[PDB]
Amino acid sequence: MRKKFIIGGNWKMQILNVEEAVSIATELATTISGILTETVDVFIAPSFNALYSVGQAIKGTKLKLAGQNMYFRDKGAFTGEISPDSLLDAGCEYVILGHSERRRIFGESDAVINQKVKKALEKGLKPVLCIGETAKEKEEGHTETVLRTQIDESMADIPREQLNLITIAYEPVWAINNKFLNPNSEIKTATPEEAEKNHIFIRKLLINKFGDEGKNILIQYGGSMKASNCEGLLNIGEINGGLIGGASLSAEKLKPIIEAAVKLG
Amino acid sequence: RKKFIIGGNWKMQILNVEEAVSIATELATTISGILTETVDVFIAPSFNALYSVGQAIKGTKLKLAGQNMYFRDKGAFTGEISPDSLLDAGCEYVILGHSERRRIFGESDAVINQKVKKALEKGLKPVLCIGETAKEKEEGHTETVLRTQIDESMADIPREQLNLITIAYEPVWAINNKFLNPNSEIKTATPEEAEKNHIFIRKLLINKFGDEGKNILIQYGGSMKASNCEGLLNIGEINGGLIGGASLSAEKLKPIIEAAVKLGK
Repeated sequence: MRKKFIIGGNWKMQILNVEEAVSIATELATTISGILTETVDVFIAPSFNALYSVGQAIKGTKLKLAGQNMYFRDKGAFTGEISPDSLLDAGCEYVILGHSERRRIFGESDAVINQKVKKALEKGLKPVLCIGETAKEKEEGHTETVLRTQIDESMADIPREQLNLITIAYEPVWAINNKFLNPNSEIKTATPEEAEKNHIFIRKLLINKFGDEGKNILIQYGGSMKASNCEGLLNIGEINGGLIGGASLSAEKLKPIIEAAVKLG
Repeated sequence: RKKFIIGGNWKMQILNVEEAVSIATELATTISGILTETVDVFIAPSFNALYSVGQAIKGTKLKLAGQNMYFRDKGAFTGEISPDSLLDAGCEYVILGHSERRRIFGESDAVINQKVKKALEKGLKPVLCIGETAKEKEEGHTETVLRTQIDESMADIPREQLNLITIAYEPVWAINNKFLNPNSEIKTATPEEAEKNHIFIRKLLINKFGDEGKNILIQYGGSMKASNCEGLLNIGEINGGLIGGASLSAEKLKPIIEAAVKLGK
């Protein structure tokens, strides 16, 4: 009956050397060992170059490993792409898919992301499927249309018996202070009130499409989450974790977030 | 003595780190006994294996390459790999603008241009790939496509960094793939076509860069295997090969390396 949380750390392209990634990952695994995390899963997503060495270093700990992306085929002539099998080889248990940077900077479509989600489930990877609308989309009244389109098309044709492996992360891309992502629009403050609104909307969509299996899909908040605001956000009913950016780059920054999730479970 | 660079692009064909290390170790041993004074050999494993392969082949004659990278050192780029991560793994080369990146994953010349300049700033040797599709070739746009790729991918490169660049010409038009070449007859590539394109590329490089442009080696990036490598390497303006399937084993790659050595005496 206790609230479950997944705290995911997306290291993006911030940790460059394998030695540093392993050092941070080991320090985080050491820190969370003592925290009573029966109701809270914690993963980090290092860059591809460090996955294998990090997985070696944190094997047997409570810290889980994720890829930041993957291709939707197992092997072939895809220069620069990473196979789901390579994630598994490194010990990954999760994979982030459809992150707003993949969608909006690198042009990954819902159809491409849908293929990757289905592949991850086939491979036994737990996909963290990210969705979210830009400032122009929100200001022009398309928040609901965009999020529905992304759910419908990124999760097209998923076997219902595989749905329990899926986590959704909502990204309020409209709130990112980046004129590339949000060229011609005001950049508004991501409030907890907005976050609750969006998470309730996503829950209703998941219920409508999938019924009971849909109630069970955890929705991480993917806006900015740090020590100073994590308790307010994680206490919102339909927020069941966080996909964390800068605050996941050290155990010192991430520990208060994990502590808040544990307190609330 | 004619110089050659023989580059193995493993694409997404080798999934596990252990297999990547075993093949790389076998290849480093294979070439240790071959007199390769005028022939540089590199392999480009996938990102997950770079660090381990770099460890296994440190101090051998086998050089290491990345298949791609981003054009910033660090930042919020989920799924991207920094040039610093390539350097951390021991990479000396990086493949940039490979046809799969351009044509499947939509990398523009402006993006590839930033990657090339970044690679040079970092001291990496870029292998800049160019090439036209079957539609472009059939419409008579081969020269316009290659010139556009050369002008825009190489824009603003400092003349004194230019000796680090290798060009690889890809006859994408010959690739038996309807996604790349949807509405055109797919023709098999010939050495005579290869020579024509390589000579044209040489002319453009001398027109742009004078004597520095004569020195830029041009790899052939079409299908090169034991059975046809000697004929191709034998062509004046072909100074190596960017090798796909035949670089996945020492047995398949050694006769290409041996042909280049024979032609480099």
